Amino acid sequence: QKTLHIYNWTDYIAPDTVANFEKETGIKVVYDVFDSNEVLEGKLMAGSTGFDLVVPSASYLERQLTAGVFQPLDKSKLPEWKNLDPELLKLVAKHDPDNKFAMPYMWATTGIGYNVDKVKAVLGENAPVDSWDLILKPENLEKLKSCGVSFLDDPEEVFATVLNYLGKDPNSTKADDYTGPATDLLLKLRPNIRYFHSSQYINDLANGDICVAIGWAGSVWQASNRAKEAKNGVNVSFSIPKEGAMAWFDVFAMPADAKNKDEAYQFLNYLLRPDVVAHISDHVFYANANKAATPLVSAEVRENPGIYPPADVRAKLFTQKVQDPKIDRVRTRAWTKVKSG
Repeated sequence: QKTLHIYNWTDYIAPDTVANFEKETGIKVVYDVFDSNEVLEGKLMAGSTGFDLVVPSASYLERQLTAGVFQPLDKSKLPEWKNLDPELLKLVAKHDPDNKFAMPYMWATTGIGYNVDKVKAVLGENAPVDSWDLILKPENLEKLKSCGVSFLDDPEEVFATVLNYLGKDPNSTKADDYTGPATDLLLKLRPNIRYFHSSQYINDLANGDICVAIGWAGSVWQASNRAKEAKNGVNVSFSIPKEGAMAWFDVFAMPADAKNKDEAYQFLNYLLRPDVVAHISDHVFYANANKAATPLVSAEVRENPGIYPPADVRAKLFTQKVQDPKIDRVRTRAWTKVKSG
């Protein structure tokens, strides 16, 4: 008997991906889900997780690669590795030099999800839905306050987003940038933010309970699709703003103590087949990292510039740099101060 234990994000695979794989290979898949980088990272650090494959964000690889939790990927066992987009491989390679440990899986940005109808009512037909001004100017948040404003509970992405908006380095290594100008703007915005949460905005957007959110691209598009399936007339859309946004990448990695390496490699190469990962993108509304798969993705998804951004939008994206622990601790304390007062 052959078995394979996978640990992936919630809502990050198609409903029949595992079943198709099991039909094709005869391998028993045990599939478990998390919904936070810290829950996965806290299992990885305790060791002996029992997982053969896990899906961390690329920025979390650097911290974990120095701890020696993953083992290098045998490229010869992945003949379809050549299907991966080389540009995405280079961006992930900033956290994983020579792409030794991680296979790019899906990627997206952190932008603005919003209720199209609610925003136009409150802010007029010319609401700045293409700008962070929509959610980072107090004058606007005061108007959108009553219809619901939410921010991610993510100090790394929110501070980077605020810094970029103010004209600073999105990955500034200067402590005063976080406690000074970034905290000032966040404190001005705070009284108009209903909550800081990294998943409640999804269903809230879909149901009409909040009208604007800082959120992950594919999760906002899932909320938009949920409202469409529910036939509730709620029109959710998503915006990568003109000032740029953070792009991030989730990757498959193999723990060093994985018991089913052969089966793990079979599943990776399975994912590299163009139709397998195109099918996932169709259902989760995230762009996969496979360049051969792109034309196979449904037109509604691949021609959506908020999922597959064109070259001009990609040029405005920035990525997460791993900060020195000194700056991590400054970020956490300031975030706590922002969320309270």
